[PDB]
Amino acid sequence: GRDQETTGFAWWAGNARLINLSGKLLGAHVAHAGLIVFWAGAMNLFEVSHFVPEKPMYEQGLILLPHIATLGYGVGPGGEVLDTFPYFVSGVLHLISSAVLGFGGVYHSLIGPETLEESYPFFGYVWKDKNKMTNILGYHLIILGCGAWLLVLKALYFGGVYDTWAPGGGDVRIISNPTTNAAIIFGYIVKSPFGGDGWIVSVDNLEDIIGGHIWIGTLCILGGIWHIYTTPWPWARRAFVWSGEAYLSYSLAAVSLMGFTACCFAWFNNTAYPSEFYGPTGPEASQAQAFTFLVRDQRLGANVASAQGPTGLGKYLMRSPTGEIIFGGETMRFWDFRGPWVEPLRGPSGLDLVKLKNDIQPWQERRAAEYMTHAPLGSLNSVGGVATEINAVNFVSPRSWLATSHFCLGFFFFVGHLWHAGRARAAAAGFEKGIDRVDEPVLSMRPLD
Amino acid sequence: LTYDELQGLTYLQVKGTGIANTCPVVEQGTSNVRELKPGDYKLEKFCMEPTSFTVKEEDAKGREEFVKTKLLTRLTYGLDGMNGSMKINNDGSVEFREDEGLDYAATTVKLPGGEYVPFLFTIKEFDGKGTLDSFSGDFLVPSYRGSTFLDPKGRGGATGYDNAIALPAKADADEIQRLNNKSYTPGKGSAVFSVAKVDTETGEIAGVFESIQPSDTEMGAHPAKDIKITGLWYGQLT
Amino acid sequence: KLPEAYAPFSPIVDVLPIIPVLFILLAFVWQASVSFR
Amino acid sequence: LGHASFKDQEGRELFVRRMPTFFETFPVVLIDKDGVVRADVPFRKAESKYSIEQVGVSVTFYGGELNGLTFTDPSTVKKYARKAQLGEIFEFDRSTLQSDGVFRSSPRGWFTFGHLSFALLFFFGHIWHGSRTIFRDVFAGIDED
Amino acid sequence: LVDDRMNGDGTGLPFGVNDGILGWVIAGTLGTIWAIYFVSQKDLG
Amino acid sequence: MEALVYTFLLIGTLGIIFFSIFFREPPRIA
Amino acid sequence: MSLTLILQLVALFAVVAAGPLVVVLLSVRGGNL
Amino acid sequence: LNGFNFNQSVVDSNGRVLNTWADIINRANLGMEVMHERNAHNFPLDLA
Amino acid sequence: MLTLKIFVYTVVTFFVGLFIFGFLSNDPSRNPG
Amino acid sequence: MTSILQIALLGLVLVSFALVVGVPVVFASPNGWTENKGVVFSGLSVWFLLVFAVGVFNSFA
Amino acid sequence: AYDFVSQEIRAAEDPEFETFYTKNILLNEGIRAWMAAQDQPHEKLTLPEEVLPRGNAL
Amino acid sequence: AYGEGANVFGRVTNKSGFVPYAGDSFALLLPSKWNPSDQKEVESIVLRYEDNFDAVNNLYVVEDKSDKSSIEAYGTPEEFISQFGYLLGKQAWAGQTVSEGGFDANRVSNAALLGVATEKDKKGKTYYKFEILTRTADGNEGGRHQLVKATVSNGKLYLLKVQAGDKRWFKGTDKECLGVLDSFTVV
Ligand code: CLA
Ligand code: CLA
Ligand code: CLA
Ligand code: CLA
Ligand SMILES: CC1=C(/C=C/C(C)=C/C=C/C(C)=C/C=C/C=C(C)/C=C/C=C(C)/C=C/C2=C(C)CCCC2(C)C)C(C)(C)CCC1
Ligand SMILES: CC1=C(/C=C/C(C)=C/C=C/C(C)=C/C=C/C=C(C)/C=C/C=C(C)/C=C/C2=C(C)CCCC2(C)C)C(C)(C)CCC1
Ligand SMILES: CC1=C(/C=C/C(C)=C/C=C/C(C)=C/C=C/C=C(C)/C=C/C=C(C)/C=C/C2=C(C)CCCC2(C)C)C(C)(C)CCC1
Ligand SMILES: [Cl-]
Ligand SMILES: [Cl-]
Ligand code: NA
Repeated sequence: GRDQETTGFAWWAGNARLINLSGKLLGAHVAHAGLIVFWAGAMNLFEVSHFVPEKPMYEQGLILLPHIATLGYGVGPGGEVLDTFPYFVSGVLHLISSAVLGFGGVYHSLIGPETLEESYPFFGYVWKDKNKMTNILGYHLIILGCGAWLLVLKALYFGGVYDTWAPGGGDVRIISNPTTNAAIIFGYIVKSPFGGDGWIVSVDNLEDIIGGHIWIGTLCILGGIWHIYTTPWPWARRAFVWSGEAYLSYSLAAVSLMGFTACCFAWFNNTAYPSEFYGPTGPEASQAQAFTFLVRDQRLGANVASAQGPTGLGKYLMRSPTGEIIFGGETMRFWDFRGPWVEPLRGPSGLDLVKLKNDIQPWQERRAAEYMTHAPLGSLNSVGGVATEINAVNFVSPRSWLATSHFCLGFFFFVGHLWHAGRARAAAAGFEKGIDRVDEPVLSMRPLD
Repeated sequence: LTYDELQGLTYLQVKGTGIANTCPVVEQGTSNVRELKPGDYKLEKFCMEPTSFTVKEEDAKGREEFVKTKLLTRLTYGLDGMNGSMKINNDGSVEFREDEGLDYAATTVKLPGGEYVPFLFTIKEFDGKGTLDSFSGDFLVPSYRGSTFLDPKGRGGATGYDNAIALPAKADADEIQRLNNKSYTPGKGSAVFSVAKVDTETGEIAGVFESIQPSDTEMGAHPAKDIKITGLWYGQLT
Repeated sequence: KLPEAYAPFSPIVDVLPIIPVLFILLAFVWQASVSFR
Repeated sequence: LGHASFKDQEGRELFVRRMPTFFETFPVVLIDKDGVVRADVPFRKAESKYSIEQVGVSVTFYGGELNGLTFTDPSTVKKYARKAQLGEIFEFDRSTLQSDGVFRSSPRGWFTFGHLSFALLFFFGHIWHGSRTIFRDVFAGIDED
Repeated sequence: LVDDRMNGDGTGLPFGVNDGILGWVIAGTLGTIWAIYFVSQKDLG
Repeated sequence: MEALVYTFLLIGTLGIIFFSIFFREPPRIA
Repeated sequence: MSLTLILQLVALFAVVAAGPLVVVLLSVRGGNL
Repeated sequence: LNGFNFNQSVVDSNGRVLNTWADIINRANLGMEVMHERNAHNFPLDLA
Repeated sequence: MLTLKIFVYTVVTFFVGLFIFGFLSNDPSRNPG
Repeated sequence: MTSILQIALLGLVLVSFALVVGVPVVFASPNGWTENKGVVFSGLSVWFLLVFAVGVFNSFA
Repeated sequence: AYDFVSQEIRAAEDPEFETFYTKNILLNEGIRAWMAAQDQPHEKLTLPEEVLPRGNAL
Repeated sequence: AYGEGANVFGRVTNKSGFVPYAGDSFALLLPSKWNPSDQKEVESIVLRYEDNFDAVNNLYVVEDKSDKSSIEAYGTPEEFISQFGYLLGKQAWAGQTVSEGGFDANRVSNAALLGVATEKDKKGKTYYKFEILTRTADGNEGGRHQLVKATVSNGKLYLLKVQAGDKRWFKGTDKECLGVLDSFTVV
């Protein structure tokens, strides 16, 4: 290992001693990758061992199995689990690959060359050789593009993926004719992030998702080649700090943004996160409650269209600020929700009064009731319901877990952008250790600020 | 946008554009309204869309005049989906009736000088009569606030306090109107409809309407103000 | 659940997921072994 | 005004639960002699169970201004039960001083509050001026250790 | 309809550019500041 | 009239902040 | 008491002791830590 | 995600619920809940 | 309302462009060190 | 072949225990790696053989 | 410092004047009513469910 | 006892969730989490228990003398349940209202009879069983489910009524209410 006397970094910053040790840095990164794959495999095995296909996935607190099921792999129409074996196969494969990666990390961390510059020039970066850093970026960018095209191939020629918008309760569909139109695909990124627009979180079709991943894979491969064969422009040299900690800070900012995006994706989106596996969203549960009570009071005579609430605004139906007919009550805040079980009841001007009277099918009612009883509300100790409950139900929605956890991770990695980026700037300038004490900048400035 | 043009569009092509609040407009009919075939029709798809709101105000000289206002509640003032009956007579006599549908909309205009005037724009149970050129009638105007509505201090009919509990020494006749006088008595309004165009083959009609109804009485706290609402209406016969 | 062949090995699978949080504790143990050199 | 005695249509004497000192507002409940709630002024007039009208409560005043006067209309009975939850019922002239209608505190309450706050502040005074006394040599400054 | 509105809320408009004049002024302002920077600083790429 | 008093108090506080920022006594070094 | 519980405890003890055991073996052996 | 919910977590031999300070906190929470928005709720569960 | 929108768009674009092109104009060399 | 698969899986678990507890020891030991290349190679080879045997036994039954 | 008497009087006279202070007063009222029965057992408050203040559909 | 000792490594007594209760002439099972209640809205109530969490969930047994020889002497079960219209509370509000949805003019509460039937017993005893849903203008807890079980024996009518909020009913109070209704047995 190392010591503080020869490095200047204490034990609580010991990995910082690896900044200029290329081989051991590679070993550490490979070991952490092996850790990631090991958690993937072990947690997948844990979930399948604790899984009963009779109950819905979101009832049993599973996060990885919904991810595998969204890709097909043993789900029938309506999100019914047919074979749990593919989940087991995925767990075993990720686990064994993790064993291999862990051995590799151990080797490259203990016995492998400490610095790769001399013996292995192909792997000998210098943290300031801009061409070499761009080459590494290009290699890993090509790998990412290949992964995106792998997803596209899975959806195209390998059984498709689980479309929750398919007629009926949703089913595994083979996506043909992906949305490869530039305007449609790039209109999401420039779309507003507010209500009704939702930025890229509001992607609703599988065709749009597959076309977008097509564009991203192609662009990532092309950009990998470009960043391989080119050196940053002279204006790029002046704009950025060129050090390992600087690159780390840039990546930290990027992945903090991605973590926030994933949190919002899990909370709001129900296309890439079908409610059959992840359970209803917040808006979905609220709309489901309103719909269930509407159909209950409509079955008991009454006329929900003319039913006036206590505020004089409409007990079951009202008009969105734009004019679209929407469910009344507080759920008017979620009027822009769209779900597989409510779209058939929507006409050109929103919810249709005629369809809401006779076109409702029993499966829609059952799904709405189930979503209402499993709203994404829970406690820290996994007690379902609002904060004022009887501590009888054991349920917290997987969407809530994903949203909370990855939001915390996104915030902490933004703090990482701040910390590691400021330190990169200071170290490049030379202030990393403190004021000069012989030539303070402030003492060279005119008084009174 | 006629009925077919509106119906062809999908929800995603309409959400966010304000088209929903607009009522459909007949486009290929004939202005000669006397050509409609007499008979009894089940009037459905009945919709009403205001074009202006004016509030009656009486000045110092007693000249009760209607003042234009500014709308506050956005595009939530269109009645649609209503069903009813209509009897076209040979001479043009009309027996208009409205039964169901989204026949009420709570709105709030603002009067110059900064007055918030809420009201239920409604045509509930409008039993009209008159000629085919113009038929008038009365309609029910329910209380703007339901009985279970709670005032900012918890007072209200049915569920409520019937007392200003914030003053444990003041519940006397000086506050009779505010306490326990939550009068939810329904009022009446007057409306006049004129048929502008009729499509006989489609069987649809459209025209202009003018209605006068009281404002929100705030559960009997203050007197109602007269609201005049002009607009255009559409409907389908049988 | 697991396929019937792997049913007896259920305890091992139930124990596996906590190893990643054991690795960081192992790093702290290793640092303590060298007197936090 | 006198003493208000509340009696149901059965003839069972009912007592109004008095407001505890902690409660700014207290719901009106009329209780049987055996501590069984027999009437109240419900917050939810829909499907009420112990309503004044439902139970038929009448209030008879003995002594005071209203002596031998019995009121049976539910509005007056509700008003007098609400007044009686505060204790004995009195007539108040509020026009003279323009009384707002919220209880003030008696002079003993104000005395206790003022002298308790002064007691706390003077405990801090003991602490401060006594610390200055004991540490007079060092309260002009300290010569390091 | 009793008044006039932008009627753009809840739409997938890029940058909120419902009319081309907004996009043109955005491009003009960004391009003008870029021209100042380019004729003062050195951008090549 | 209460609104006038509240506005005056807020304006006074903001003016005091402005004077303490831009008309402060210079920090004398040594 | 349960056989599954017994095996769970055995596996837990083994995996917990794995790390400190290799640390101790490397310390007594003299390996570079 | 909410905090800990230990409501009715303590029960006696026969099953009667033994109240705790968490139960008194829950009573106060119920008091706040049924009054926070008097007229905005048309359905029993808030969920929003 | 359109005039207000275009005015605000111009203002926001102006300030954001100033930010972007000010942080590009050789900012890392603007330190005393 | 269920029993055969189970005993093979137990053998794989034991070999993984041995590798996990020995490979760090061999690597970090002074001169340990050079004198123990054959032992570690045999351990890794038998570990992979056990993995593939478990795979084929799972395929069969 | 429970109340601002001016605002309480105005709300009593004006059934449509509302501020966050009045909403807080309503919340306090709910807390008191729903916590009194079990928080202070010595009072023996057997309040029927119809006297407890409560909003709509909650 | 003082020297009884703890229950370390012991076994539970019962986890069924229901505890027996013996009345004057009836047997019942009450939920474990439900506490005995003191209030008697009707003077003829001889038993009452209430939920610990939500006091809307409760039940009470009323025993009152009846002139009818048997429960069948009241007539049809629907006629019998129409006889006891006061058990669903009383609308104290008396104001003209039409601004409430789903309710008739001047009404703020409505009871819907979901179903009636007749049950049997080990001795052939006949029980009138009723299920009602009461909704209000404020929609308190989305309505209330009322279960009624009535019988006449030895010149006395026994009537058990169980009330549960719809919000509670959806999330598992239905099991407790149905258990209470089933366990009601009279001589
Ligand atoms: C996953 C997180 C992680 C990773 C991958 C690394 C990786 C690394 N650290 Mg580090 N560290 C971490 C977390 C991590 N650290 C944390 C949280 C702290 C704070 C306590 C530190 C503090 C720290 C300090 C102070 C130092 C390092 C150093 C090092 C490097 C040298 C390792 C070495 O030779 O030590 C010795 C190796 C051993 C003693 C062998 C015992 C551990 C091995 C790996 C057994 C692993 C068990 C596993 C089950 C084996 C699987 C085998 C496989 C076939 C299945 C190395 C690349 C050193 C350095 O800077 O490099 C020059 C250094 O001085 N770290
Ligand atoms: C994550 C992968 C990745 C990374 C880390 C980089 C990194 C880099 N690229 Mg590269 N690039 C990539 C992918 C990547 N690129 C891909 C996939 C392509 C193919 C399209 C390219 C094509 C490309 C070209 C042509 C060039 C670079 C250049 C550069 C260097 C300058 C960066 C810069 O201009 O500052 C920051 C960039 C900007 C300030 C401009 C922003 C432009 C985007 C499109 C704005 C879009 C905004 C839109 C509304 C979305 C907002 C949502 C958002 C908040 C998430 C830099 C080191 C330059 C270079 O140095 O040449 C080698 C250069 O000329 N790249
Ligand atoms: C304690 C650490 C931790 C843990 C346990 C998790 C766990 C998880 N994260 Mg998370 N994350 C973390 C830290 C963590 N994260 C941090 C620190 C950040 C930065 C702030 C993020 C940012 C992040 C994002 C942005 C996302 C997640 C997501 C996820 C979930 C899916 C994981 C996944 O699939 O990744 C990705 C998997 C890969 C990169 C490998 C995929 C390789 C290929 C493409 C797979 C294709 C398979 C193919 C189709 C099958 C073959 C087909 C063939 C036959 C044709 C998962 C439960 C995702 C999520 O569910 O959102 C909530 C999500 O998108 N995380
Ligand atoms: C891929 C991300 C990444 C990477 C590669 C690095 C890499 C590095 N960091 Mg950095 N950092 C990151 C993210 C990252 N960091 C984030 C997100 C933050 C914000 C929290 C920080 C904040 C940070 C600080 C303050 C410092 C570093 C430092 C360092 C250097 C030495 C680190 C070390 O070994 O300390 C040793 C590792 C430990 C002592 C282990 C820490 C134990 C943690 C706190 C346990 C928490 C786990 C907890 C259960 C998870 C809950 C999270 C949330 C869900 C609640 C090193 C090069 C040091 C430096 O300045 O560089 C020279 C330093 O002082 N980092
Ligand atoms: C460098 C270093 C570090 C780190 C390390 C690491 C992290 C490594 C990796 C590691 C790893 C991560 C490894 C892996 C492992 C795994 C394995 C080896 C596996 C195995 C498997 C088996 C044996 C089998 C199993 C089975 C099957 C498959 C079926 C089902 C059932 C069961 C599960 C039983 C630390 C921190 C210490 C610090 C110091 C330095
Ligand atoms: C896949 C998919 C899709 C698509 C997507 C896309 C299309 C993406 C792309 C995206 C993008 C396109 C992104 C980009 C981004 C960019 C950025 C984020 C930038 C930033 C910038 C920076 C960071 C800079 C800064 C600075 C300045 C400004 C100044 C000076 C200094 C510096 C240079 C540093 C969709 C939707 C269909 C959905 C489904 C899936
Ligand atoms: C038992 C069983 C089975 C089987 C299993 C197996 C047999 C698996 C395999 C596994 C494996 C066997 C995996 C693999 C792994 C490996 C890894 C994961 C590594 C990779 C590599 C890397 C990561 C790196 C690379 C490189 C170098 C070295 C040089 C330079 C360049 C680069 C960086 C590229 C089945 C299916 C029946 C299911 C059930 C159970
Ligand atoms: Cl509020
Ligand atoms: Cl609601
Ligand atoms: Na409420």
